Amino acid sequence: GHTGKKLMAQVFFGPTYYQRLRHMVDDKIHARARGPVQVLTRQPVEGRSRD
Amino acid sequence: GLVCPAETPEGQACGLVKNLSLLSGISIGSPSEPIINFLEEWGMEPLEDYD
Amino acid sequence: NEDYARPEWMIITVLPVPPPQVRPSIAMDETTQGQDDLTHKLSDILKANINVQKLEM
RNA sequence: AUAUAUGCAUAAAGACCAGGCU
Repeated sequence: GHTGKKLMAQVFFGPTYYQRLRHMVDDKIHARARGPVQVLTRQPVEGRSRD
Repeated sequence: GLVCPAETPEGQACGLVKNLSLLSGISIGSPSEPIINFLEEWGMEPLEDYD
Repeated sequence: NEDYARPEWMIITVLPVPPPQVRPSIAMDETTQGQDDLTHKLSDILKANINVQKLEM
């Protein structure tokens, strides 16, 4: 695609069934600098949603 | 032919969780009195007179 | 050890009571505040002790 | 001598159970 030149090796090419899984990067990215802490141990809480 | 040889979970449930085959079925239960009556009519001898 | 670990101290005659930091107050639903397992156990122990005293007298 | 108070602009549920993810 970049230069328009022929590829030296031929490519296997055809339709194939693919399915989308319920594992999305935007639902798994997590970061924390400072937030809520546990009442007992005063340590950061557990859970991406709970920061 | 009774459970799927390929489908099974991974981890602590590997091999302990099975899936029924497409043609598989489960027995419901039938009375045994007609069976005993047929056997007795067809010459079955009881255990009382067993020599 | 004479100074640190005396054998008769192995038998309990007085019970320490930890501060509420060890057993933080819990709230089952909003305004109502529950108690931890340690709080209930200490309450039961104190109830048993006062029962012992009141039945001994 | 003052004058009533008639007021409140953030608190952090945690422990268990089940099902999945690599």
